[PDB]
Amino acid sequence: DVLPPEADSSIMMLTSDQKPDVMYADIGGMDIQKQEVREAVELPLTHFELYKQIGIDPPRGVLMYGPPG
Amino acid sequence: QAAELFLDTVSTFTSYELMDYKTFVTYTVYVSMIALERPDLREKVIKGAEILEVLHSLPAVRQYLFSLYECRYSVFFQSLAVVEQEMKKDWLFAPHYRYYVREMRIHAYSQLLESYRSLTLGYMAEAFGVGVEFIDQELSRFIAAGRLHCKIDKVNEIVETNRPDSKNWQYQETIKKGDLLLNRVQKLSRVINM
Amino acid sequence: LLKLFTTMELMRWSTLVEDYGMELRKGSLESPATDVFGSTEEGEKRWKDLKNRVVEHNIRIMAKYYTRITMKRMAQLLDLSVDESEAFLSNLVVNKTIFAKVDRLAGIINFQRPKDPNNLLNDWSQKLNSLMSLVNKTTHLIAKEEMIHNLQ
Amino acid sequence: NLPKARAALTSARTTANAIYCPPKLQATLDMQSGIIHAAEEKDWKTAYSYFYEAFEGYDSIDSPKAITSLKYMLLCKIMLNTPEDVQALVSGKLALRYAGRQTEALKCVAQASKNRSLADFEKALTDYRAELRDDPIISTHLAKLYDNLLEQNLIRVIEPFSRVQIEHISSLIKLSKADVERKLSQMILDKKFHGILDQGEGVLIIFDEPPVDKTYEAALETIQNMSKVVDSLYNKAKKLT
Repeated sequence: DVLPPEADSSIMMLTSDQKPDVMYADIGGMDIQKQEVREAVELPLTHFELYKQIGIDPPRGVLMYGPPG
Repeated sequence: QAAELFLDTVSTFTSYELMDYKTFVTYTVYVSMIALERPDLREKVIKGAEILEVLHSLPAVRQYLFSLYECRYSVFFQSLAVVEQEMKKDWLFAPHYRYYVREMRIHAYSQLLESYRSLTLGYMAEAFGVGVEFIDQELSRFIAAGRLHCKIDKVNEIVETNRPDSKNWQYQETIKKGDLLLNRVQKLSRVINM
Repeated sequence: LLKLFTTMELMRWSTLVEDYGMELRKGSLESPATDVFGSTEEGEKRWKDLKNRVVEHNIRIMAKYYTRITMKRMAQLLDLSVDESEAFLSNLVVNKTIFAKVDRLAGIINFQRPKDPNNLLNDWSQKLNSLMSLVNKTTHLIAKEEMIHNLQ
Repeated sequence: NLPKARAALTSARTTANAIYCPPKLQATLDMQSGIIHAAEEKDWKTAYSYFYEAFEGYDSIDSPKAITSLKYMLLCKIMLNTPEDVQALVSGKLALRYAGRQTEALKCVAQASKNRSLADFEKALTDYRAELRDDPIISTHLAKLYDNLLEQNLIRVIEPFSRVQIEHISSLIKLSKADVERKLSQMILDKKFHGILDQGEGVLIIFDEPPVDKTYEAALETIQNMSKVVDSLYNKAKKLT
């Protein structure tokens, strides 16, 4: 017999839910920056019928360079 | 499927084959008061963006839409006739307006009898303004056709609900549709072989 | 004091006043009756709060024994009017300490139990619990059968 | 005139991007988008968010125009009662900048939104009647509040004990048959309230009992089984003849 799957593995996840950290309202005045962020965050999270329509396949890639800061 | 294929709304915009889009709004709103259930009835108009501005332009249709959610039965018989005037004078609606009449009544009467287990028809005369002998034969011809099974007491001025469809009669779809089903494979089992 | 807290049952509230009305005259030390019954505005609040101790402690044991009760029987049991009961029915139920279904048309009221949908516990406690005592018969019967047959 | 307001707003859609820099147009258009769309009653939080956008764009402008800007946005917090953005706006450093007389009365109006409490709401209703006049739509803002705050105090009285007399429980709302009990009859329709009334003896009975579990899980699967045999009828008649 295999796993369900799965029992997963060791270590752990989550731990970022303690709150509070930072409010997003700082960029709320622009709306030029948030519009590109709003389309790149919550819509790529869960949305279905909007993709196959336009046909654009959203990438999973996020690469953060530039520190400092 | 009428209103389901009409969900596109302004995405079609206006075309020579789409005639007046405001009239296309009237075609989809008259089917949306039956096929589109009350939770989804208020949802598509209020949450729907492009469809909400075109209905607010017409005070007659928007009234009857919200009055349906307001449940007042005094303005129904008036406003429903205004919709029936358009239903009478429009083509292809001649065969289809007959069942449309009392289907919007039971739609308003569905939520009606679900409210109270014991209801007096004199209290209905208030809202109907004034139903006395009119709803006597009306609601009686609803039960005989299988529409909104209910018990309305005569001369005692009491309406009874029930109907508790959550248990007993809801089981009957299993075996009844399963009779001709299994019967069809009984006969066709004797065919093999010969 | 502790007698009302243990085993409860019923006692006339004036008899409790007979005991706690002498503490005003008791003493030696009158200070326990000073901070409590010596102040007029503080006492009247604690007097009605003393009522909350005696009337709710009945509701606590009665919620265990209901089943059902008539509204008129609650008046003579709580030693007050039916309207004071409705006031004690309203303030205790908003604290949701005891679930109650109160019907004022026929006077039949009750404390809990939630509509009796229960099915499993009706059959399980029947079959499992009770029959365990019924199937344990021959177990300890042959235990005592050895006792009586070894001597006699 | 809503269609004429949107038509004037529609002409501004291509006007904002017509010239080089607005300098402030789309931000003002966002406030205008928080008027007609708010009259459309689309979403309470997004329209309130346009006031936050306009407030970010109202920095370093004429103060009488900025002192009357909080009249609309803080009284918009009155209609919503659940913007969730309460502490974000008013507790930020940008919204605390106005010490003027008119905004100090608005600062407690923004606190009045955090209040609710119909005992207090009906009280401050007279004190804020001056700000009530500046409300763009006076009825709709407080009608959706009063209608929502109605059952807010009703779910308090009906909750503790299961069944209640309908005459006294509707005496706090001051009447029974005309609207309330008809609105309460609509609550069963809206599923917000599970119960049934008694017209003759006047006792409201609440029952959440009658579940649907085993049944729809049976008949609905048999209706699908009707497609198993009918689709197999093609195999049957084809192989035999």
